Amino acid sequence: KRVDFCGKGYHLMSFPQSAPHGVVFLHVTYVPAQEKNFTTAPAICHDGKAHFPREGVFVSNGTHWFVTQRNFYEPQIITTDNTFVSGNCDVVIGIVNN
Amino acid sequence: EAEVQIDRLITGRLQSLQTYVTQQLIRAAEIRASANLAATKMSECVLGQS
Amino acid sequence: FNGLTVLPPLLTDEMIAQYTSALLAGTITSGWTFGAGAALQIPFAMQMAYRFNGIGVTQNVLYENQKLIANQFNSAIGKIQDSL
Ligand SMILES: *[C@@H]1O[C@H](CO)[C@@H](O[C@@H]2O[C@H](CO)[C@@H](O)[C@H](O)[C@H]2NC(C)=O)[C@H](O)[C@H]1NC(C)=O
Ligand SMILES: *[C@@H]1O[C@H](CO)[C@@H](O[C@@H]2O[C@H](CO)[C@@H](O)[C@H](O)[C@H]2NC(C)=O)[C@H](O)[C@H]1NC(C)=O
Repeated sequence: KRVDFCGKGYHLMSFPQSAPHGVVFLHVTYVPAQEKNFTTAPAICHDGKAHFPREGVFVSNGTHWFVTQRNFYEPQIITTDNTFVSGNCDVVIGIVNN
Repeated sequence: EAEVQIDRLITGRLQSLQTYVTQQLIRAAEIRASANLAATKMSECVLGQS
Repeated sequence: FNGLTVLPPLLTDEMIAQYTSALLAGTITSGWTFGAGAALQIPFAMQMAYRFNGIGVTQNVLYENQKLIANQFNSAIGKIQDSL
């Protein structure tokens, strides 16, 4: 889990090899690319209550709001199963109604 | 006899220089170890969370 | 001199300061993704939210106590500057 210990990026696995007076490692690493840009928000106020994501983050492409994980782009409709509620929202900065 | 005297001076200064070089090597090894530790700390605690 | 000499270092202090500023701006703006691939922008709120979520405390706390945390951090940095 310690970043940049073995490899360069997220780590998966390794293979050892022999040598005359040493050892050779072949680290197999995972690296993302082909990024996109979206408009975010920290939480959603609905019916006076603040909803937060269980895991991931809220995103939007301009017209609809989705929840996605943090290392890949897969959209899911917002429901009451992947979000949790915590009190009423009057002090959170950045809320957006939906 | 100047050659005898010069031999005395040369041998004395040779031992002095050897001692200095050995001390330098030891200190350099220690500093290299500390630098490696610092590099690990910078690569781990900065670019991520520990 | 008198027999000995001191050579100059390869890297001058300005380049060192430039490197440190680069690292620090990168870690403020992008978080930790810039250590793996290309840096991605991320607002400074939902980066501290992730960092709290890492250590067990849920992310409700940060978004409900932001001003107190800001004041704590500013006061701490002022105190360390004065102590130094
Ligand atoms: C943002 O993405 C959503 C998800 O696809 C888009 O919503 C769909 O848009 C298509 C357009 O052909 C419609 O046929 C679907 O009915 C829409 N789905 C829903 C649930 O409304 C949305 O159009 C995208 N917005 C932008 C600006 O590209
Ligand atoms: C999200 O929409 C709701 C519903 O309109 C907003 O709630 C009201 O917004 C009006 C417009 O300013 C206020 O005068 C009312 O006091 C709000 N509350 C109620 C109970 O009517 C809410 O303000 C919107 N959120 C944002 C960030 O604009």
